Amino acid sequence: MKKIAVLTSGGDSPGMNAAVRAVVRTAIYNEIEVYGVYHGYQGLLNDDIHKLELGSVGDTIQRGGTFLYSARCPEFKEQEVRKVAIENLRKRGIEGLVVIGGDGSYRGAQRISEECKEIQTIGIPGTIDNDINGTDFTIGFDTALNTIIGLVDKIRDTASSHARTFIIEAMGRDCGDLALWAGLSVGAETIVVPEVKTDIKEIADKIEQGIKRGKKHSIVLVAEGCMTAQDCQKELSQYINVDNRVSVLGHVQRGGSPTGADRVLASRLGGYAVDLLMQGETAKGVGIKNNKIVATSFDEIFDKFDYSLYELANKLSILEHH
Amino acid sequence: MKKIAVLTSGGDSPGMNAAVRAVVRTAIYNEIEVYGVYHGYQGLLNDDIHKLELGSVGDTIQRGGTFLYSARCPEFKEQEVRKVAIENLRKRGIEGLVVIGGDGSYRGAQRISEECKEIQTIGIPGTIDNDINGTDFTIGFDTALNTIIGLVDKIRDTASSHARTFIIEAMGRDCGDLALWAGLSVGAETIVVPEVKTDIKEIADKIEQGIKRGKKHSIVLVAEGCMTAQDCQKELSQYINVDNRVSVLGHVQRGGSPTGADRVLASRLGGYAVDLLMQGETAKGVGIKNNKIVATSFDEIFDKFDYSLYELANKLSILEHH
Ligand SMILES: O=P(O)(O)OC[C@H]1O[C@](O)(CO)[C@@H](O)[C@@H]1O
Ligand SMILES: O=P(O)(O)OC[C@H]1O[C@](O)(CO)[C@@H](O)[C@@H]1O
Repeated sequence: MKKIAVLTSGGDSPGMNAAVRAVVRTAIYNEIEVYGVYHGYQGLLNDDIHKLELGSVGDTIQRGGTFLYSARCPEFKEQEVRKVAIENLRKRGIEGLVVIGGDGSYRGAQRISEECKEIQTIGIPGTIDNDINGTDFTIGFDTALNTIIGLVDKIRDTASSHARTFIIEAMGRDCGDLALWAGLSVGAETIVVPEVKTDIKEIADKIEQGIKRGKKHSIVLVAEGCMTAQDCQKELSQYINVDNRVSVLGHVQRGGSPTGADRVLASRLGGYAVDLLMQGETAKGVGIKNNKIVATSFDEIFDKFDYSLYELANKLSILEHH
Repeated sequence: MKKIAVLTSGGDSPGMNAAVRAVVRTAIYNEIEVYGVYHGYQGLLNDDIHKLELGSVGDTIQRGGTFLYSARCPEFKEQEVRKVAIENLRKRGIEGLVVIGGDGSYRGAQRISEECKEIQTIGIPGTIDNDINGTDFTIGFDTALNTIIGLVDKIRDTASSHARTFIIEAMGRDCGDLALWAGLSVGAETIVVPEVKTDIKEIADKIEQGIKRGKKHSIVLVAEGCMTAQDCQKELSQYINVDNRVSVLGHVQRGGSPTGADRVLASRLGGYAVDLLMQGETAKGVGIKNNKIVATSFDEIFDKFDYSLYELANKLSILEHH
C-alpha cells in the first residue's frame, strides 16, 4: 500500500475537506504517497490526478465544500468507461482509493475493487442528508442541522412579531432526519417527514385548535422528501385559512464551516480509511455506529429513522397538547 | 407520580433550558403538575418553589443559561439542612425531583431519595466539561466545543498574519475532552491535557523542529486541568524563545445558544427523566451511551478519555511529522 488516491463525489457537504485532510496527513504519516483526484469520478476519466503534499491540505479543516471538487459522472455505469479510470490510477502505481460521498460514490468504488485486482477501495460517508448506511451520522449532517436551526431561529423572530405561520422546507432528499432533528431543536409545532404517514387534515385540525387556545402562529417544518412547502401550504389551505408564508431554505444548508462534530467525525473516518487500506481491506464503507468507528461491506450497506425521537418531538409541541 | 419538581445546580451549560422545557412539557403531557425550584438547592432551602405551566417554558429552547438559576449550597452536606428541603417539597405533595447539573447535584439527589421515602430523584447531566459518568456526552459539551472552535478559528487569522504562536487555555475542570475535541477541530499543533503525561521539553523540541522546517508559528491548546496557559508559556520559555501570546478563553465557553446536538440531547434526557419517575425509578442519572438513552444508578456513577482520538490528533499535526 504505497500509493493511494482520494476523491469527493456526490453533493458536497461541510467536513469533506477535513476528511480529505485526514486521509492526506494519515497517508503521509505512514510514508504513503497520496494523489488528489479532482472533480470526482470525472477526474478519473480526464486524468485530473495530482500528487498531494502535507501543505496541500493546510488551511482546509475549517473550510466548507470540497477543494477537490465534485462533478457527476453517470457514464461510470459503463464498464468501458471504468476501464479508462482504472488505467489512469494504475499508470501511477496507485493501490488504494478512498471515495468521500454518498451511495453513488460507493457504487463506483465497489466496481473499481471488483474490476481491478490491484486496487483496494474504501468509502467515507459525506452528505448533509444522513442517508447512507454503515453509519448513524454522515459527515455534514451536524453542520446542516445547525444551519437550519440558525435560519429557523431567525424566522421565528419575524413569525413572533407578526403572529405569522411559516411553512419551511428543509433538505434531506428522501430522508427526514434533518427535518426531525431541526424541528425538535426549534420547537416546530408540526414536522412533516416522508417516513410517517402524511395527514394534512390532522395538521390543519391541530393548528385550528391551537388558535382556539390562543396559539396564534406556528412553524411547520417540511422535509422535501415528503412534499414541497408550497404544496403543503396549498393542501392546508383546503382546510384552514391562516396568515402564512413559505420559506425554502435551499442550498445554504450545504455550505458553511463544519461544526466540531463534523470536523472530528471526518477526521476519524479519513484516518480509519487509510488504516483499512494498510490492513488489506476493500469494498467497505466506514462510519460511526453506536459510538464506535466501524467498517461495513458495500454489499451490506446497499442491501434508520428514529420514530421514538419523532414521538418526543410531538409531545413537546404545544399543538399536540392544545 | 402526580407532582414533580425540577432544578438546575452546578455551573450552567447551554441546553439546560431545553432540558427544563422537556421535563415541563413531558410532565404536563402526562397530566403531572410541575414545580420549578429556583437557584438550585438554595431554592429548596428558601422555599423558592413555583408551579410551572406550559407557557412558562415558551421561548426557552434556544436560550443559553438556566432560567431557574443556580446557586451553591455546600450546607446541603448537613442532614439537618436536607430535612428542611425535603419538607418544602413534601408540604406540596411533590413525589419526584429532577436535578440537572453535575456530580454535586447528583449527590444531593442521592441524599433526597435515601432520606425521603415518598420522593424519587433522577439526575440529568448538564455541564460543558463532559465529566459526568453515566453518559458519553453531557448537555453543553457540544455547544462549548463549537464556542472554542469559533474563538480559536479567529485567533488563527491573527496568528497567521503575524507568524505568532498562541497558547490558548480551554475550560474543562479536570477533564481534557474540550481541549482534545477542539484541538483536533482547529488543527492545533499541540494539545496539553491532564490525562496524558506532560512533557514540556518534548513540546518545545517539536516546536523548534517545526521552525527548522519552515513552520513559523503554531497553536497550543491547553486544558486548564493540566496547567494554565501562562504556566505553559513560562515553562516553554525555559527551552525556546518564540514570539507568542497567551489567550484565556474563559467564561464565554459557558454561554450561548445551544447547538442542535445539545437541544436534542437535553430534550431526550428531560423526557426520559419524567418517564423514569412514572416507571417508579429513583437514584439514577440518565445519559446517552453508545448512542442509546440509558439510566445508571448514582452508586455506579460515583464509583472516559479517548486516547485513540488523542493519538489521531497528534498524527494530524504537522509538528508531529516535522
Ligand atoms: O445540489 P442539487 O443538484 O440541487 O440537489 C439537491 C439535493 O442534494 C442534496 O442537497 C444533498 O444530497 C439534497 O438534500 C437535495 O435534495
Ligand atoms: O464559574 P466558576 O466558579 O468560575 O468555575 C469555573 C469552572 O466551571 C466550569 O466552567 C464548569 O464546570 C469549568 O470548566 C471551570 O473550571
